Amino acid sequence: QSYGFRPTYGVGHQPYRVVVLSFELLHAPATVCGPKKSTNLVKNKCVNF
Amino acid sequence: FKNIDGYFKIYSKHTPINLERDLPQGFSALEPLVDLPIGINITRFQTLLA
Ligand SMILES: *[C@@H]1O[C@H](CO)[C@@H](O)[C@H](O)[C@H]1NC(C)=O
Repeated sequence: QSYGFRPTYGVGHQPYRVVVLSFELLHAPATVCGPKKSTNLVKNKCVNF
Repeated sequence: FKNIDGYFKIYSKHTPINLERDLPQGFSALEPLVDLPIGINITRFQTLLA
């Protein structure tokens, strides 16, 4: 069955775009990792690295 | 080629021969080329010829 999808329908009948993100593991070791941010490095000083 | 737990290691090296005999003498260490992260078991291999 098809929807109407007219711009005059209420919020209960308006179309919605849904994106689902499913996470998997134990298949491949670390293939999709998040963003690893970094900082500006300095020298000639005792600093943790 | 190596089949470690989660990284198919690949090593390569190129050296001249200039002679026609068995494998030459001298050492030639192969350097790593790519990690190839895969978790697939490998027990058989073949050679691709043209
Ligand atoms: C691949 O090797 C692992 C480790 O020995 C084993 O647990 C698994 O059952 C193997 N899978 C296949 C399809 O042979």
